Amino acid sequence: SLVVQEQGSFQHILRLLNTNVDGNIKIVYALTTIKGVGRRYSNLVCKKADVDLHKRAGELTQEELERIVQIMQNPTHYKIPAWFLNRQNDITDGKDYHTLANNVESKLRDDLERLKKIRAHRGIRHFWGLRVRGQHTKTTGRRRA
Amino acid sequence: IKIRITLTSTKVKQLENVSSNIVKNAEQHNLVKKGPVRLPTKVLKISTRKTPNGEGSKTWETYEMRIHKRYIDLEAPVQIVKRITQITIEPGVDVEVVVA
Amino acid sequence: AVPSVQTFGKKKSATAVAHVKAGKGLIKVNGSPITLVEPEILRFKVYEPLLLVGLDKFSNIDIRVRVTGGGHVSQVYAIRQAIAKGLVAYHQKYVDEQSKNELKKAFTSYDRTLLIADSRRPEPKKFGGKGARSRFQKSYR
Amino acid sequence: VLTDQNPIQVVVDAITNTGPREDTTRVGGGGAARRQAVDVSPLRRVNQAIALLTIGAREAAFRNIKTIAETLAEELINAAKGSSTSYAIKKKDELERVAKSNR
Amino acid sequence: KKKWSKKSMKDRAQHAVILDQEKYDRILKEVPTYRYVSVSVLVDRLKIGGSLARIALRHLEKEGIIKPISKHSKQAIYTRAT
Amino acid sequence: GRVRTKTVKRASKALIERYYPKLTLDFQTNKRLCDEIATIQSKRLRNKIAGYTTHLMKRIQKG
Amino acid sequence: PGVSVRDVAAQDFINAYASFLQRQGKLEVPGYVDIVKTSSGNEMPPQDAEGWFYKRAASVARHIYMRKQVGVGKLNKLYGGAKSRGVRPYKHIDASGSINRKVLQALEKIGIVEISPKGGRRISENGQRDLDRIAAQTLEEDE
Amino acid sequence: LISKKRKLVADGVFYAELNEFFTRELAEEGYSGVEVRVTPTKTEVIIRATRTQDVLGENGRRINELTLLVQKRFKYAPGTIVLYAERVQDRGLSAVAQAESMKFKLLNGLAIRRAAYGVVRYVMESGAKGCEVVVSGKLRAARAKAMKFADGFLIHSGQPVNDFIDT
Amino acid sequence: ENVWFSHPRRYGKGSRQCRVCSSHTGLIRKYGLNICRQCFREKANDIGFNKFR
RNA sequence: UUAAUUGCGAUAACGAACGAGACCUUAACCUACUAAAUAGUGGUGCUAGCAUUUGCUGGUUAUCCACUUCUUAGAGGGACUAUCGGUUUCAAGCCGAUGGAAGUUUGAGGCAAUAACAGGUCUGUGAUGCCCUUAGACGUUCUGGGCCGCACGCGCGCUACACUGACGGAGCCAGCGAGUCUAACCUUGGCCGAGAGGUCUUGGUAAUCUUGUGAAACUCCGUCGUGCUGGGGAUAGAGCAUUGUAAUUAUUGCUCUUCAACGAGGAAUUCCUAGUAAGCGCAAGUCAUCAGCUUGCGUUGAUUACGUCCCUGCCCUUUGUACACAC
Repeated sequence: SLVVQEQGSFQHILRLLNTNVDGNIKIVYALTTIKGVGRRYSNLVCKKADVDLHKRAGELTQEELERIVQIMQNPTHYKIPAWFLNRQNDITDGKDYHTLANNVESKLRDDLERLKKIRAHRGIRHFWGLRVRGQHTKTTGRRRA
Repeated sequence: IKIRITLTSTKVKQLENVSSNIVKNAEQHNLVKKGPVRLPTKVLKISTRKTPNGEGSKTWETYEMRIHKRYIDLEAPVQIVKRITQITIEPGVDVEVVVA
Repeated sequence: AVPSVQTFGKKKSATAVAHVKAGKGLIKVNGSPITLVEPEILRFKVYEPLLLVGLDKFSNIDIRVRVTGGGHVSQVYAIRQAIAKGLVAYHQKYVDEQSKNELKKAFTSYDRTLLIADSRRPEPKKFGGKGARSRFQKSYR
Repeated sequence: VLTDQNPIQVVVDAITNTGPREDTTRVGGGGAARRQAVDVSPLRRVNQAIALLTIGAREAAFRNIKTIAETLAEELINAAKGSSTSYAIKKKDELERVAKSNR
Repeated sequence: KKKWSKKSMKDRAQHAVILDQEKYDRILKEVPTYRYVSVSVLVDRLKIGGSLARIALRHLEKEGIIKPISKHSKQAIYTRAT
Repeated sequence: GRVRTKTVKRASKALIERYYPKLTLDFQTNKRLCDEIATIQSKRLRNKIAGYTTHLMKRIQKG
Repeated sequence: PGVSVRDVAAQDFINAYASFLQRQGKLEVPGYVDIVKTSSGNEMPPQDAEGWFYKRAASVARHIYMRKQVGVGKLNKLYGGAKSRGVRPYKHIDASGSINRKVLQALEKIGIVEISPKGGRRISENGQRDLDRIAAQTLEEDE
Repeated sequence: LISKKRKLVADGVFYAELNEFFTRELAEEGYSGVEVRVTPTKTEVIIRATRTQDVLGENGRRINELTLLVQKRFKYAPGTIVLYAERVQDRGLSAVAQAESMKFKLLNGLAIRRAAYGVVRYVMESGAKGCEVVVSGKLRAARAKAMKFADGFLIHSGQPVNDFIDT
Repeated sequence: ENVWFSHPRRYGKGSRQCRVCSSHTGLIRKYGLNICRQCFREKANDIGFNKFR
């Protein structure tokens, strides 16, 4: 039944991994707004950082923030099972990353351009803006604009 | 020895009469037995569209082949068991014998 | 030979076989007391026969119900029918026929379905629709 | 918990206060279909009342922090007392107004 | 094309997820004289979040001014004790 | 509805015509005697015949 | 005449037994907990991270008591649920085979369950004694 | 070692196979139906026919050919299946035989109406309660017509058609 | 020729066919009769399948 | 009057036949017969726990006996509107009430006149007449593609727009049905794995094993909090596995990530009268792999009617017609 004083320490808005994150909400579901991390990853990162999940995002310490972002940046160093990551065995180097807000867009654009340059069918479909996973384009996907 | 005759027919009348004559024959032969255990009827159902083509209202029909299975356990010498098998045969009713 | 009777309670698919004996006044279903069927509402629904007839009528009766089939609501209704009909059968076997008559008269006055199994059997589905009567959809243009 | 009188009594009072007594039926007229005021039905009074209370509770519980149970309780309290701020009583008086108008 | 609406302002409530002392004293002194108390009642009478209302209900029941009636989840009913 | 058809009506009429003294105003005994006094290809049909025969006996017994 | 988890309610007893098991903490938790979702059908892991394994253990022990013998496939089927397959209709999906199997192994090591003939795991005598003791404790404390 | 369901279905398909084989080979021999009895190490197939001697053949040559054909086609041990030709009772009261006779007459070139009326009269005088013959197709025309020749009375609905009617 | 039928026919419509008319469509595997539906609707009575409902 | 050329009757008609009905399956009832180590019941032989007062809760086929209440099936019985009240050329019937398992011909089907349609099908058939091709063939087969392509319009649908909820944990429930032979199906259990899946054999050709198909919706506690939000999960990236000779214009599953419209829907229009609609899932079909589809099955189980001919049609009679390829 603790009561926190709405000081500058309890900030409703914070900057994290080069993007804005709201307070006033659960810590894990505020981490989820980081592009490239979902509910599973946010929950696991909070649990490994030992910050209480039920705590709100507004009330955290600087060490809590920095430790969280360190865990996001370097998952495998903190006993991540290495199948939680969204870049498994990369085409570039072969090890496992989990991306952040900017690098998810960076790597998506990089692999789209890779497919487009090697002229694969998937890349050519991506270039045309058509469906790539073999759907039926006859009837659906009309709102392409 | 506890032999067992299982009857696996489809025609319930012929199956019933063969079972009745077999049990009465064992009754007259003074054989220890249990009654004819009647397992639940097994229906083999096929649902098929009536039309050979695809035209018309989507009507179906279900053909059901009913299999009636009975079994009676007897204890008798092999000569009388063979005589039992070789008497009271009704076509369409198929009979097999096992032990235990 | 201990006095004992065997009855059942039925529903759409729920069968509750009840063994009723002269005991110390207890009710149990699948080894669990009648207070732990745990819908917290159908629990009072199965309390209904005992409460309606009075607990004095279960002074020296032990009831064991074994329940199979049908969802939770059907199972509870089968249980209540089974225990009511078991008490009625016990009173018909050993207790005064007048007492049995007033017992079942009170039962039927409160609810017909404590002694009489329901007759609402499911209607088979027919082709051309997802259910017994519902058809698919008629489209012209 | 509110209005500590009998819950069954306040429920039935809401039902009888909400039963719409004057209604309307469609009549051909000729050329343009019009509407005819018709009185009479206690079974329909009861049915329409129950449906009106339940529908208003559903609407006030839809997309709201208020739970369906409490919104139904509030609607029943409002109808039983008579307030014209409940959905069911509001629709009742609207129906009677239009029936009196087309009368 | 069109969004099937008018694109106007909504109610746009500002329920508070965290309270301060100016809320703590207010809730503690005002939760009496309440004929009916619920999580929704707390939310719409205090402009606070549902989790905060549930925490307030649990803490208030722990201390004891309101008595409970039903313990069922998804619907909590409380009445003041006079 | 319950409108019995020509087969049952005519057979009951014939049964009444040629068996008035032996059969009575009670459905149960009427049916239990009809089963043995006239062969019916159906138990339900025989029950229908017996019911209408009982109705006809009741009609005859007054006027 | 006698106490039993049969005569004790379900949720409260499983919670009490889970609390007891967690308070002791001799169950050899595998260590890959706080990762899995307990199924391929669940979309999230359990909400109480530091526990939920004692809750699964209590549920499994009581389930084994109530039945005679169950196995890993039975537990997968039991703890499975409807999975939201996107725009496809829901469907039953099993639970985590590894989680159920390892809770069985832990209960085996502590002796609550034992490998029974004809496959599966049955209740053991010490498991019977223990669970009946928790039922007796529950009814002596609450009443 | 097969399941009971598959055993019964295989027996049915077997019966359909021999029925089709006999109805296609023994057509001119008045073949009308068969029945199969099961005896340990002996399956006896009874061929009901009107030209029993012709289906038997000369000195049993044709019955031996039929038995050997069935044996080797259904992969039985030689001598397991025995074929017995039986003269069908009441040739008139057999719709299959009568349809075969009508088909034979039409193949000869007898008039459609005359052949149908002869079939109807024979069936009725053979003790039938009713006969109906439908001839459908191009009958000295270019547009198909369907003529019906009936006597007595038949039925269409219920179980009485499902047994008493031979089609 | 070793290529005239080299392609496998171990599953699907290439292997499965009707046992009275060699049709790859409308087959009925249920209970192993391998009869297409069109011919089964003709031969069901003498096979043993009859209509009751 | 009936659901009915169903009957009562009237009567230039009498006597019949088909269709309806009857009939045949399926679902309801049987503490009545036959019963049953492939189904369930009771003191115990033996052994478990609180508990030994004199109980409660479990396990064991060759360790005993007796029973079919429940399960199964065979033979039947039962209901024919039974009995009363009201009404009717005081008939056929109908309407109420009491019993009864069942009282809208008990519910649902199967079967189903005459006469037709130039409706569908020659791409089911070695079922076929005529026409066409028939050897670089329109035969057949092999390798690749296509049937899935996408500006757009339409139909059957699946998922939703939410806290009568989503998520997590806990409980316990069905019924229909299928399953391996000159070839490998349904697969328990132990072990590995987060998961999808992978390894060993006894299990089952089957009321004996999958399989009490421990299904799901659903109930008990929690987290979320009216924010396109922990609603929705489309569209995409990376990886693992499985089936297949082969998956790339992703088979499918799984893990992480991406987190779009959609804030209940205009004109219009579909289905439906009780275990029915609707919700929910399961099993079988085609199935090497693929269900968002069908055929059934069971679970939870509303509203509203007990009418009418207003719209759309149908049956009968009368009537008018310049219609008969028939408005």
